[PDB]
Amino acid sequence: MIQRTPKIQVYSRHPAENGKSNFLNCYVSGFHPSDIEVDLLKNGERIEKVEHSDLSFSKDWSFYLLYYTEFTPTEKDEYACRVNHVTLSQPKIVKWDRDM
Amino acid sequence: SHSMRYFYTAMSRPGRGEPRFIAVGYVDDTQFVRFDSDAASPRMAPRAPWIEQEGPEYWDGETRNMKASAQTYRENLRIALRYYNQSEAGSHIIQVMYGCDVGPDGRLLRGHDQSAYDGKDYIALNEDLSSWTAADTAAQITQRKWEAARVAEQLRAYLEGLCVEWLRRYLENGKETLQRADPPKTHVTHHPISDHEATLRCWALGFYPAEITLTWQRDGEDQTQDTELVETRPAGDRTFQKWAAVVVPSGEEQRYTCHVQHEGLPKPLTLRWEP
Amino acid sequence: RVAQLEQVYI
Ligand SMILES: Nc1nc(NC2CC2)c2ncn([C@H]3C=C[C@@H](CO)C3)c2n1
Repeated sequence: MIQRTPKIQVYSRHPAENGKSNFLNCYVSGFHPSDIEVDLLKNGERIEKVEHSDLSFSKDWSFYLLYYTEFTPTEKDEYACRVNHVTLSQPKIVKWDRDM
Repeated sequence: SHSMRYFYTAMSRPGRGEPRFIAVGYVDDTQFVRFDSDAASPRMAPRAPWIEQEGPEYWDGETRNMKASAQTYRENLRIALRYYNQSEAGSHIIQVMYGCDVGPDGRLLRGHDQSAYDGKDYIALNEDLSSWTAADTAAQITQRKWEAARVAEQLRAYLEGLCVEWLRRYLENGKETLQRADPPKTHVTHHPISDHEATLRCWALGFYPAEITLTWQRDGEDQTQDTELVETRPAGDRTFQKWAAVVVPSGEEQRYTCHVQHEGLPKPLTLRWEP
Repeated sequence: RVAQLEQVYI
């Protein structure tokens, strides 16, 4: 019956340069229980090739995972991470901001 | 000082097959092995370059131990249902973390073994490595069984023996990464929010280990209470990222300094926005 | 290397 909602950060592995290959990350942490659905979006649509790290947890027992995929940022393409979890009334979408 | 830690998660899923068992191992902030019962051919697998040199006896042996642990944890989920009078229809989770810490000379500093059931503390091996702290009535049942079966002595033998021995081996084999701090690459960005205010963001990228301090000062006065500081996050390449931001009145930007403290930096680092 | 304890039931 313990429940904790995920913390979400979306960001790139390296500082973004348009036309330069990179990795798009979505780091989800602080959640319980462990079932979680994470999608990376390009212009609102689900990216197919997404990998993730092995489920682990922090000292307070909350879980964390990193979802990632190779991508090439451009000026106009929008990226985001969409997360669903038992604690969430609707899936949460966090937009990628190259400045964050 | 250094540590080895293993993290096991066992999760039941009624009407979705047998419980999932996932185990990961770390040396310090570096993951080096994984086991997932939902992988195509379940086996302990390398996750750091310096463990890849391990031979077949290592991988076969760890895989055998992981498979046996998965079976034991599946039984433990069943036992927990009995202890707590819970239904077979709910999903439940066992989490266990254990391992050893050594000092710079390689001697055991401390051993660890603690667990949670459904996110609540269950039972933990005390620092004396000879007694248990049980959180509730259910865990007290386990405590008594474990005292009877001399479980603490067996775990103590591991923590003082094999755990320390292999941690030392891993630290030597991976010394070029595990014992060589990676300093952050740093920079300050500037983003106007209006004609009257701007965000200054101080970046620390590609550092290892994860421990770092990132602070803003105004006129040499600490601004921690007005700073947005994100949680340290994995870059995806075994290093870490963090940033700290302040919103400042336009015209004050050159009065603000970002201060970075990290093991990989010889001295405290101070940065400003360079227009 | 992981702990090698035999059938540790709770
Ligand atoms: N604290 C604790 N709780 C456990 N189980 C609980 C919470 C239901 C637990 N199960 C096994 N171990 C140790 C024995 C061997 C090591 C690897 O498995 C760990 C355990 N330690």
